[PDB]
Amino acid sequence: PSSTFAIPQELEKSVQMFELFYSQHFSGRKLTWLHYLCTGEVKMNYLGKPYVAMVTTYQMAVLLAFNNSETVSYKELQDSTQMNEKELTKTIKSLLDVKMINHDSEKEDIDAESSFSLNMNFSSKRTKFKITTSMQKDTPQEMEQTRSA
Amino acid sequence: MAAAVRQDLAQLMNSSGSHKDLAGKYRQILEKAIQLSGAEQLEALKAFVEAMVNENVSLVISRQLLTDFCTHLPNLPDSTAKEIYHFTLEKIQPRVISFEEQ
Amino acid sequence: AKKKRFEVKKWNAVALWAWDIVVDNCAICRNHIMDLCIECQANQASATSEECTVAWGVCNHAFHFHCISRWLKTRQVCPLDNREWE
Amino acid sequence: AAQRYNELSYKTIVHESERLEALKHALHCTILASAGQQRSRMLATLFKDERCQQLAAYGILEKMYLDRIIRGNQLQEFAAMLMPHQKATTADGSSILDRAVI
Ligand SMILES: [Zn+2]
Ligand SMILES: [Zn+2]
Ligand SMILES: [Zn+2]
Repeated sequence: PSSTFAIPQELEKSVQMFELFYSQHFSGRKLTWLHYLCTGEVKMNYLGKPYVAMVTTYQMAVLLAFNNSETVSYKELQDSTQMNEKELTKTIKSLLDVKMINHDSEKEDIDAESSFSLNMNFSSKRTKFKITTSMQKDTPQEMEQTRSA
Repeated sequence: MAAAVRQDLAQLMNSSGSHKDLAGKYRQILEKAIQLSGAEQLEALKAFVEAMVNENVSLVISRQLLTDFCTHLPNLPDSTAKEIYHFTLEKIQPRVISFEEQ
Repeated sequence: AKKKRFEVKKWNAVALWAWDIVVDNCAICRNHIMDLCIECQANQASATSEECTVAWGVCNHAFHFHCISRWLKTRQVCPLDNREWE
Repeated sequence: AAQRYNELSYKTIVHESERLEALKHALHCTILASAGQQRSRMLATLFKDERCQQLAAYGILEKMYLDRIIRGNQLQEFAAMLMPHQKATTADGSSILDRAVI
């Protein structure tokens, strides 16, 4: 089971709209839902040279927060999201350990505010090591966890 | 002209402020005006349904206030409720994935 | 300023499998829905991986012929797909 | 449908009006078609019911039981006892009832 995600319009148009045409593609080859392919590549001309890159999930919401206001408070926000918190223990461990993410405040039970900071980080701290970022844990760890299974 | 009530609720929508602004304004003003009678009742039903279409009005605010709207549902006559369910289906089927409960 | 501020990624957790079209095994007697049954041995039809002995057309309630028919003969309402038995 | 309605009329968990409702629809399924063999077995099982003697068309089931050629009189009797969708003459000449009477 995964959490409940809002899935915005671009996410909608990527997948759901696809579901429309998918009926056109396959009529009779039905759907088993898989969100995982939500794709994202950013070509941004913030600075003279369009850059194609990939980044994390939260600040996008922050960007949305910025368009509307400066902040999105966690109370209403939490009211809106309601993630299924099965995985949350592992998630919390990862978010706390990383500290690469520009966040408002990482508390144990509830993070009171999710109106995250600006682009604080670049690829690495050091060159020998102390290298590690994008957020790795979900990625190789799944089998690591799954071994029992 | 008949565009007066639509113009008033459109002026109450013309605020480019936060989601808290538009959401609080339409929660209070259309909890007032939905529970009225007549053309302002009908247009408040339509304008609350149309106010809960956004993604800036993020979805379980829309879902929760539409659960609240489905609890306010017996305050309404039947034909206005019919048109509510028509236009509300018309807003759901864009994001019916998000509003399967609705 | 604004060069990498966390917009759309590919992200994967575990979803599926095996799928959730059910689709079920002709349950009156339940040789596997790929498997050629006894009732399709004297018949020996080219049978689909979801067709043990299944014809859901107008006949619509078609399981293992004499076993679905034995569930048919003692009372003619054979209710799993709810029609007469093939 | 005859076995459906009859053995729903014999069960005792259901309301009594609903038992005799299933029973009278089993009598509808008696008269509307002509007798197949297990059908006729269920019709004679219906003939052993005092509640069917409480029904309006027990004389029709009686003439079914006594192997009687149905004349127009009791024909029109149970034709007064039908529902109008069960009175369907869908371009078959005489009705499904009446062709089965023949
Ligand atoms: Zn076999
Ligand atoms: Zn067979
Ligand atoms: Zn099969």
